[PDB]
Amino acid sequence: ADDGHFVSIELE
Amino acid sequence: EKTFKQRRTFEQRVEDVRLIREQHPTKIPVIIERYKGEKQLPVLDKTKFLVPDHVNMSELIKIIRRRLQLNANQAFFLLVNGHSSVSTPISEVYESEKDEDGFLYMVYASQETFG
Repeated sequence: ADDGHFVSIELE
Repeated sequence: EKTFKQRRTFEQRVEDVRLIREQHPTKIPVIIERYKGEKQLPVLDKTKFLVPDHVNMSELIKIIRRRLQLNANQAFFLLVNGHSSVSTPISEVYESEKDEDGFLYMVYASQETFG
């Protein structure tokens, strides 16, 4: 799994 | 079938939160995982999320649903430490429910009580 990266969530 | 807490040590998680809070001070660090017994929802593309600290839980839920590309008729629930309030800002959920390692853990499923 890609435990080395964060998804950056933003409002649409 | 190792979950995030099983793949990274407690120390590694504490250190990851400390640095990501220093680099991204306006963001909440959230671990989002699929319920181990889940049979009809897809798995998410990633595990670690940074959620802006002006967003609330209702907003996050719709965002995750869209990531999964679910049909309207498909049930989805997001559980923060086993509890299934939509209006709460994610900052406040974080302050209240964050883990000892500093992440906020969530589990999603097509059931609300599991299980």
